[PDB]
Amino acid sequence: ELSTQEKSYLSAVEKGDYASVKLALEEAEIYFKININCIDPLGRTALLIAIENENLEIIELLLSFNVYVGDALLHAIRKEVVGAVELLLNHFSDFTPDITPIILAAHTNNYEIIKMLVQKGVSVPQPHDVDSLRHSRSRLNIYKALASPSLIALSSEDPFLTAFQLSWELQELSKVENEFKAEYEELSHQCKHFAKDLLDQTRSSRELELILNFRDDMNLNNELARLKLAIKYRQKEFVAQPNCQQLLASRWYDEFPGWRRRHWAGKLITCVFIGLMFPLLSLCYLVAPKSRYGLFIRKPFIKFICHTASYLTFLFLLLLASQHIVSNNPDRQGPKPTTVEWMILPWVLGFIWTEIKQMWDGGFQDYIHDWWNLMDFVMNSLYLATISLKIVAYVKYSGCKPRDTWEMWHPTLVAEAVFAIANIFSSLRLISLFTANSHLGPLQISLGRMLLDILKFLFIYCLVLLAFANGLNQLYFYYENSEGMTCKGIRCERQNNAFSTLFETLQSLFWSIFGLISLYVTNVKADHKFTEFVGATMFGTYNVISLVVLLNMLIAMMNNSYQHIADHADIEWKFARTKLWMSYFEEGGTLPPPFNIIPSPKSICYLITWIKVHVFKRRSKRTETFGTLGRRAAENVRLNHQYQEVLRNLVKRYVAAMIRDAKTEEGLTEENFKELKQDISSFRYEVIGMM
Amino acid sequence: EEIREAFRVFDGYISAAELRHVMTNLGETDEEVDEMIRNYEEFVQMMT
Ligand SMILES: CCCCCC(=O)OC[C@H](COP(=O)(O)O)OC(=O)CCCCC
Ligand SMILES: [Ca+2]
Repeated sequence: ELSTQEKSYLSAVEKGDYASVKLALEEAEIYFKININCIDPLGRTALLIAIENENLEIIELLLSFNVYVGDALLHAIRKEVVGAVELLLNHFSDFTPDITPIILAAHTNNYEIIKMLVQKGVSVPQPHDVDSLRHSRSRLNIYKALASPSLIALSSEDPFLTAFQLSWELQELSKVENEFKAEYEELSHQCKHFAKDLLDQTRSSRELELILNFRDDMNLNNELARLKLAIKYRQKEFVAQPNCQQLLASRWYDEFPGWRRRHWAGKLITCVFIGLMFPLLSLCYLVAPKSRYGLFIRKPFIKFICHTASYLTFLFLLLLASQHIVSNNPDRQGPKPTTVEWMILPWVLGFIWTEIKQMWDGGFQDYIHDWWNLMDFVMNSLYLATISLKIVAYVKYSGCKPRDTWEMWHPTLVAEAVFAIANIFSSLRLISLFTANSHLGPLQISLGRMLLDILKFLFIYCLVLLAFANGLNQLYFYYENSEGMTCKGIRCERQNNAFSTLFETLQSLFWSIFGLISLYVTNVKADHKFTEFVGATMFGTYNVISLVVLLNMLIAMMNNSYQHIADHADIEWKFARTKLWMSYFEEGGTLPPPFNIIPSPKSICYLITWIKVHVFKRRSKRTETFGTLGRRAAENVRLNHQYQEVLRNLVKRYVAAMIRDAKTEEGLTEENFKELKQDISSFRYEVIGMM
Repeated sequence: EEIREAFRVFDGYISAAELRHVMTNLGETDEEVDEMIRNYEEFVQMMT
């Protein structure tokens, strides 16, 4: 497919010539010795060649001489040329058939092109098939279209909410597709950066508070509703913004200005003071939170200090619950609670009640989403089991029995064991407070964000352990060897019968990773030396697999995991810190657990009314309680208009700072060189023509 | 239910002409107060 007459014509277009192109176009009319819309050896139409080089003059010649436009508009969109697109609008393909001009324009995120297309009334479909790749490509193109910052500025009367729902959609859909997960995750991260960059353009604290304090009224203030919504969408790079964090920090230290004079011991003494002071500081809010000191604990940081102090006193009582200065007689079946246990019990009820309260506001939706929440749920369940087992011991134990003669599986023993496990969890649970400290914060976050890898790899470790336990039991199944082995088991003074049953083999294979197991467990009470040899070989293979292969692999896995969870260890830590702060912002459970179960001043006026929901008193809440005119919309309308004006300014600033910092700040590619060369060439040809 | 009780204001069809002062006698303009409606018998439904 070639010629010699039209190739000169395409060459005269490609070189930017004007007189020759006009001559060829005018001569094509009288004589059909040339095909105007032909294809060069690379696949370019003459119109497409002119588009590729931003030579609008030859473009309008070709357009006025009715050359087959075809899809040259889309190619103009790709080259983001504005003059060619403007001239084209006033008038086998290379693209997927479902692409419209507006979709492609959104892909390039070019403002001058989105501006023109929307003025022409274009539209974009909205997503929710015998073939699958056409539909999947269409869906991805749609999302990548309306995830462009340029398009969100034009449409999307609420750019923050748009970016938020869109990030949520793509994050939740990158697992449903699961074959394009990279693309969808990239787009979600891109729109998260868009939300952060749009918040960044605020210029006054007044302009910021409105953004963070805004939500739909619907006749249902300033409690950071937008920020809580951003938390709810896991928008962790929107809450790590500097000045937003400054606003939160200012609202956290409202009790006292500064907190920058603090140092190694200056902050310690003021916090230790309140940590000691929380009992009456709490009682004051309990009884008289009018003006004296009730508002002093309502302030957030003081609330945090009182809560952590209450937790530390709980732990102190737990450690002190094992000293013999208070402990009851061991030789007493099911004793009455010791005074330390009596003190401890109000903390148990306080924690149970606060966890029920937290459940009653998340509805097991984000309740399970927090691993700390799961840990404290199991801790409180263990406490409940402890109370139940202790009391059911108390109803029939009668005491007066030495601990060495207690029958196995006695309620007091199991209660004690459960209590101990609950102590373990309780003393562990304070790790969450280290998200607040700016030094253990990121480290604790990285601890959390490689625990999944350890679980994945521990699953393989447990599979290997089961395999080798299977084999070792198969081998030492028959050498029961319990004729003189007093206290048979792995955990004896001689490590006897380590592999004589599946449970002890599981257990022995566990301990061997720590070295706490010895050899000569593989020996048998006979001269069966081959059995001992093969057993020792199997045990050694297990040890080599675990302590030289598997454990080293675990190290080499978390090394790169940490290498890939340090790029966003700060932003993610600040998101977790904000999540911890906002838990103390609200005027909810302001009372630490010891002073929480204490009934409210009414205590019989809110529980009953909320209990009157299965009867006719459920409907007696929206007829007589409310009878006013509901004069709030006039405030709501003005508030919404003010917020809309703020959004308009932020959007205009974001546009003016995305055109001047990203469009003119990228590299210089070969195409720009070609355009400049052809500009010079056309200049030469025209000045030649004029003489 | 529990509806049609809050009609104890002076009316009887309700339009935007007569409520501007009602939220001005106890409240405090046209371009925003007008939106409080923005027809009859819709303000007691879809409130819950
Ligand atoms: C991967 C499984 C290796 C075999 C483990 C094993 O138990 O055999 C050890 C043998 C014999 O020792 P035991 O069978 O353990 O008594 O000695 C070696 O070959 C050392 C090689 C040292 C290789 C590191
Ligand atoms: Ca909790």
